[PDB]
Amino acid sequence: MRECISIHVGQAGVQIGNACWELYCLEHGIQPDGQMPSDKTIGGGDDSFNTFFSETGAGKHVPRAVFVDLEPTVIDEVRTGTYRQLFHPEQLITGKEDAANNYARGHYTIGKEIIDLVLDRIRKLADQCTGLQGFLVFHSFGGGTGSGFTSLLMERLSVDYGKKSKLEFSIYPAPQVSTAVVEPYNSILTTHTTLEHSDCAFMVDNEAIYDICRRNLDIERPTYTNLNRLISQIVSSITASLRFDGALNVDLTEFQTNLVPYPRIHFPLATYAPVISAEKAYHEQLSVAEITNACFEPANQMVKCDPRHGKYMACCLLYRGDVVPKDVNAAIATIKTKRSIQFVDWCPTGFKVGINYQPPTVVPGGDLAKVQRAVCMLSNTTAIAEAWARLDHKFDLMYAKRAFVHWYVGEGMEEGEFSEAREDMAALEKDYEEVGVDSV
Amino acid sequence: REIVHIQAGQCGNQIGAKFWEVISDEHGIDPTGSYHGDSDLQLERINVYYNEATGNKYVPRAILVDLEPGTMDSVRSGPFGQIFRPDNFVFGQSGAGNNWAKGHYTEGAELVDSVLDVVRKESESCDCLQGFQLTHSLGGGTGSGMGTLLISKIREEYPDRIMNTFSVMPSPKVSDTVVEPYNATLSVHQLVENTDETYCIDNEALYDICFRTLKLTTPTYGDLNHLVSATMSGVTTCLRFPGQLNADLRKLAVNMVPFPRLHFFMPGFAPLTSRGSQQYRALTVPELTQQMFDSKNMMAACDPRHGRYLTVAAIFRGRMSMKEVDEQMLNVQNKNSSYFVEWIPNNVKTAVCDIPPRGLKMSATFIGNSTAIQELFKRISEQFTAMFRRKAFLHWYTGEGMDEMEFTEAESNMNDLVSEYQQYQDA
Ligand SMILES: Nc1nc2c(ncn2[C@@H]2O[C@H](COP(=O)(O)OP(=O)(O)OP(=O)(O)O)[C@@H](O)[C@H]2O)c(=O)[nH]1
Ligand SMILES: Nc1nc2c(ncn2[C@@H]2O[C@H](COP(=O)(O)OP(=O)(O)O)[C@@H](O)[C@H]2O)c(=O)[nH]1
Ligand SMILES: [Ca+2]
Ligand SMILES: [Mg+2]
Ligand SMILES: [Mg+2]
Repeated sequence: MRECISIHVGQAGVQIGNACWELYCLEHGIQPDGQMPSDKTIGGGDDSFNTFFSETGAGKHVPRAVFVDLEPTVIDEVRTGTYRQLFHPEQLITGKEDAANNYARGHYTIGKEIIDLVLDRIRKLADQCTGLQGFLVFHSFGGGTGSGFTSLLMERLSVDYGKKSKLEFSIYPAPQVSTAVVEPYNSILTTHTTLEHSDCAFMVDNEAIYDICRRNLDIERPTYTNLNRLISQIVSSITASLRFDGALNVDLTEFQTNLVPYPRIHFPLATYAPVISAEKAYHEQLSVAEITNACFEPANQMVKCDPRHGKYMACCLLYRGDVVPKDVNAAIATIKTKRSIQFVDWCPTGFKVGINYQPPTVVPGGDLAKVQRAVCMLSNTTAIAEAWARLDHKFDLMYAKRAFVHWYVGEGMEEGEFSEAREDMAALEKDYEEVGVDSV
Repeated sequence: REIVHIQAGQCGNQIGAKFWEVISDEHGIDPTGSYHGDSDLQLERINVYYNEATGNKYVPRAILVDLEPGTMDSVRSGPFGQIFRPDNFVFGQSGAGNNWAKGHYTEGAELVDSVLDVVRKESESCDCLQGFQLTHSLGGGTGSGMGTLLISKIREEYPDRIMNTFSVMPSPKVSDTVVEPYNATLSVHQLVENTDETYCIDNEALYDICFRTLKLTTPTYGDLNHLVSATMSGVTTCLRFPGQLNADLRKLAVNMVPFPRLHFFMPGFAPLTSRGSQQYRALTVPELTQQMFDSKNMMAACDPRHGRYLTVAAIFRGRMSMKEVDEQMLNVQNKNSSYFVEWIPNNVKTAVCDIPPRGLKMSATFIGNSTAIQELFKRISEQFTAMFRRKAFLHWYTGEGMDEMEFTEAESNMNDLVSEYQQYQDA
């Protein structure tokens, strides 16, 4: 059992969903029509990949996923795309009018019209579960749906499913691909509203991903397609422990124990390696030591920040492919005597390690080289607060003049919600500061 | 005098299975449950651990417990997986998430009654039940949290029976999660009150032995469990084979425990060997005696020279000169008499058993009640305090209904235990 239900909200959530589920299918040998030849138990099973796929009597493996967007044109492409047979039509939910980069419309005006239908379809997946573990929620910070509707959904999910675990993959805005001037507003509002209702959230800085595509894959002007294929690899690495089995395999929930010292401190920093082109990977093998050392190059992080100027509260290494503990231990011992790695004084310094022997996979016609071994580091660093600081500053610049605020007030919101949300962010920045101070 | 065995959680079931594997071979019992041995010594007291079944089949008096089916499914498909009574497999589905509270108060409380039904069913078959032995870790959720819950409830229903445990202590050198010191401290509190005998099996010591002594660059849990199964076989030898000394769990307790709370033992073993690595040279008796007393052979990462022995039980196995044994045993005490308390006369007792373990022509198992064990609890207390002073990772516990006060009490009681051990070190 231990089923996980994925919920993809808004354009960013949906399109990243497309990348992830395409990638999962290739990893598990699932065809676009949903058939899986290697799977001999027809109509059901207790295998590890069943945490993410349900099975029909006809042998179809169906994603435990819901796609939601307040406008139809993004999900329509799924309905008519390569993997359209993969999803039951009821898993793909669309309204007629989007939130127009407005949190208020996503949470209230437009969102309230479809929220009940969404919860009903989610309920239908959950009742098929024999032991539901929790939810994985994909969304942008900047969009009106990604911000507004997500926070509404997360609130409602806490009511309907109690303390059942809820994880986030949140797309943090970058100006190179930004769509709205008000994305700082939407970011602060959804972060404030979802904070109590999320157990663990993996932020993905679009600029971090943008830079990696430019620097490591030599993509002059990365598209969402370039970004999402890279993002899906990090997501795959994180969910791999749920979808595969193995002796040295460590469940994501075990890492979670280490990553979250306090409820509000639940934002791990992700760092992935190797990201390399076919051209460069040719006749060049990246060893365990090399990819592990790459995890401490800030250029490889999913979020722009400097952990070297912060303190660690946890360090997890999630390997996949040709990797054995001996090489990991050797690589770690080398790194600790050469990197700027400093822990807070109230936490142990040991690195927690997981290994999935299933090697990395790449999507056809993709920019990433196929490698024998990869690693995703999940660390809890005070430095990730830098991402909050940058967003909060941009928020302050506009809110001081109340720029664009009338678009929110016009949809029923009050200025008190802005100030309340900003105060919570200030407390959160202070929290990350407090945990880094030495004990008395 | 029957013993009821219980194994709880991942660690508990993994060493528990290995234990039944090892002693089944010693008693000539195959995975089918059939006897195929050449000595009658093997069957004389086989009733202590095994129930007799149809076709003269022997079935372990063992109860397997976990809050998830993973590890127990591995046991059932393991080497001697079929020997176990299938009805004695009692498992939940939710797991404990390395959380003491989940094992003790919520998830485990839901399952514990089912376990006690099996314990009770086994106990009434017993002609004269002497007690229980539990195998578990203290660093996780099930074995630590639910295991101590089981102990408390067994004591309620069998308050005049002996409770014994093999308790694996957590170590940062071999660590799954950061909250192991929390789980362990809460568990030690339970153990101090509700067991008569606890074998402290330190993962720190097991790691160091594998690395420093056995020259294993990167030891696994499988390697660590080679040492545990070897130790467990030895400390139960006097219970499984005919003899006059420490033959039941109560007489062992009366000889090993001068004060009720001070019942945490350091196990030792010689010769130390790694898996597969064949030994060709049999140790002399002086060598066995010297090694079994050396810190490098202790299964608890404590320096015995930093404390004093209250009581000692030693068991030599194999074909040897019992006169040479008594000579060497007397020499250790007479050469290092300072490390034995003078106010317990003749506190070292020795047994001998003709049957050696598998692969060795002779061996010695050590069971010491030393005040030096405080170093183990002090170590846990320091790791506990480092996090607790900032109330770090506590939300995992308060979320299951626990209050901070309960941590404070557990902390205080373990520090009391430490000071009690210190009291007799300077007597
Ligand atoms: N990485 C990545 N980011 C995306 C993608 N699509 C949109 N974004 C980012 O998401 C933010 C805009 O939010 P959207 O998800 O597009 O808007 P929405 O969720 O549909 O909400 P609406 O306003 O109602 O349309 C911008 O910062 C974009 O850069 C994508 O496919 N991949
Ligand atoms: N010696 C040994 N220790 C183990 C084993 N498995 C887990 N541990 C230790 O026990 C603690 C984890 O507890 P675990 O048994 O996995 O939790 P549980 O399944 O909820 O009871 C850690 O300190 C581990 O180092 C094992 O097979 N052998
Ligand atoms: Ca199947
Ligand atoms: Mg949209
Ligand atoms: Mg475990």
